[PDB]
Amino acid sequence: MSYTASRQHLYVDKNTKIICQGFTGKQGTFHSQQALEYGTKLVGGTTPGKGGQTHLGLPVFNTVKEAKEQTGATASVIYVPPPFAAAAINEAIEAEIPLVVCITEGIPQQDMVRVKHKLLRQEKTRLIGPNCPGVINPGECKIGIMPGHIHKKGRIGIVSRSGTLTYEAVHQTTQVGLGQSLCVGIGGDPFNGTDFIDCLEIFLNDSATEGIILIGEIGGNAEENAAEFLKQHNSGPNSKPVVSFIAGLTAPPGRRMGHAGAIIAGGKGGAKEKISALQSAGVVVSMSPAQLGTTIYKEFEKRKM
Amino acid sequence: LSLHEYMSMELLQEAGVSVPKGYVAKSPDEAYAIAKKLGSKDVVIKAQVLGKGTFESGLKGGVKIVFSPEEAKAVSSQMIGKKLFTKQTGEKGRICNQVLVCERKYPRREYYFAITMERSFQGPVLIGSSHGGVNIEDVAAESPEAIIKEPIDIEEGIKKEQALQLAQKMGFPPNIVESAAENMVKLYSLFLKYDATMIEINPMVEDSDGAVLCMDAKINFDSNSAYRQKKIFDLKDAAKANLNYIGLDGNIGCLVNGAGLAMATMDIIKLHGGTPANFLDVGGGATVHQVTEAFKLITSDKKVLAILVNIFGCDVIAQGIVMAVKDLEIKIPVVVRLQGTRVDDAKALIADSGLKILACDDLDEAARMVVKLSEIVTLAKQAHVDVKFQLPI
Repeated sequence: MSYTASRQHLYVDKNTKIICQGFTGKQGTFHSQQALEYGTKLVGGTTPGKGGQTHLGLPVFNTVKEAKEQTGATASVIYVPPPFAAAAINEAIEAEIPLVVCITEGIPQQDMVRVKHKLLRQEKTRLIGPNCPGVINPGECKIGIMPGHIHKKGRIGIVSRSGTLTYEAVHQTTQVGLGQSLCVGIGGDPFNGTDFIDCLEIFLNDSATEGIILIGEIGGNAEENAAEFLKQHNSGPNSKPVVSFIAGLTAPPGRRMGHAGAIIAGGKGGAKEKISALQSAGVVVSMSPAQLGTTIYKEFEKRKM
Repeated sequence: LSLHEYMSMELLQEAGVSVPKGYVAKSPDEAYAIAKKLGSKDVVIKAQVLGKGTFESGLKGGVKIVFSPEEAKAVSSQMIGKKLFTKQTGEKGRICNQVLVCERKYPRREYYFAITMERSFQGPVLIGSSHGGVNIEDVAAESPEAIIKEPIDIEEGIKKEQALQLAQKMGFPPNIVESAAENMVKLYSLFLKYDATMIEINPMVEDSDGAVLCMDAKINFDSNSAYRQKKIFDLKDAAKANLNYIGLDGNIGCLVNGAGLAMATMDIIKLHGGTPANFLDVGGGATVHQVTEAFKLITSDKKVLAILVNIFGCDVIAQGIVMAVKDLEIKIPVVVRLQGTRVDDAKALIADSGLKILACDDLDEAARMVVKLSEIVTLAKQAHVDVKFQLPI
């Protein structure tokens, strides 16, 4: 049926087993070292031509299917360079890996359009990214490049299109002693595998998630789509507070702002319309990126939480 | 990447897409030569800047119709070597070192045609409208029914029936719907071959002889595909040093890692009364040379009065800033805000090792500081006095 059936694969936990596509490379080896020191079950990795070897005391496989069969992994992280990272996603989709997190930035947009064509016609594999820091369950599982030092298991679910700006929000929520329930970085590419609505459905159905922080930016309509979704599924009584920040009100139009998806073209994708849409949906939009932790704080106090 | 108008029209020439005959003049004398080679009569002069603005020489408008080679030389005199100033260029502008001297075409009917990757369709889309020759955003708001969109399956490619049906709905006369569809199919091939994010032709037109012709061509390329687009990407020093940098009209420098945090840093500066001078993303894997070239880029602008660097990681990052400040002889205030490994040792590094660098912990705090310091410098310049700062522990 619908590809939205794989939304449940976003919520990694202490039982998630991970293999690293691009295990031998410098980027894959570095972040795999950390995932072991953080306490996540990084159980293997793939590197064509090096199957059967031992990397960091762990088995190296030639293909994803060999890795999934011999390790029982339910998640995959991708560090393959941009020329081949889209094919790495396709291999994981055909291997029916439940969750695949693509950290690689710089994948050609045409490649991701093709990947999107295949991804949207299956149920088994849920894709996060590309050009994303990943997903982290604080204290249980960490898939990606986010610094787990600043995360504390708490009550706020975070979904963002940025990387370091996401860390700033995590640090703010921790400094006010609230913590995070699940942080998902959907990436800054125009064609990704997970949008805001996919994470909001998980957050609004999670008992551990009492508040939500949505961090967006210029480009696309995902923020406006999330506003309409929240206005129909998170309104009236027993609704969860959503605090947001949109970056790019000072961005010049027609210019790519680092991220491949941060662009204002044809009078569309501006940050003002996104702020206007989220506010009309009941979301409290913070004008300063330094006040998201305090905004979600006093939004909890106005409801004695 | 983006190419000059003439560089685009050359690409559609190589793909069989018919284009008005034109040649490029990089000097006023060769504009005379091209104009005489076209008939010495009706000739169009198109400025090539990377169009409805004002030049620095006083001439408003980038495209002018002249009727003699002598007039073609004189009009290009006020274009080549001069800068144009539009709303998209800000207070500054773009330099015009060449003009496109092409033939004059007399259109019967102007249409709009574009091929772009739309997120709402998750793939390529053909855009068509009978309201060509005008701005496309204004018609999308006045009469959206005039805009017709046709998605293309990325696997099966474009179908001839798709391009035919769109051409009829756009209002092409039946005798030339096929040649219009053939042009649209050729453009979709160009769209995929060069990894273009959008090919806009405004207007796609029917000739006075009845032929379908593309008068203007705007092509945007996916810079992520530069490794497999050697031909396109061969046609300031930010790109030379590989840093995502975009100069703006503000006067407060910005040095941030992460594109989202860099846009947020620009926003918080505007929120506290300042104006950001640039966008810059050093990102991950930032070596000492990156921040040195990042500082050299921001300080290459004389209007920059203060620099706020905001990095989320801390001693090794601090030593890279201290080294770049001492070599470039930076005299403007620098407010740094570092989060990560060793904040206490890095804050003592910048403080207890010489230069006048202010270290903040909070993002709002650092934003107020860099704005207030820039206003002090502004007031000192207006008062025609020099101010030297002395900073706390």
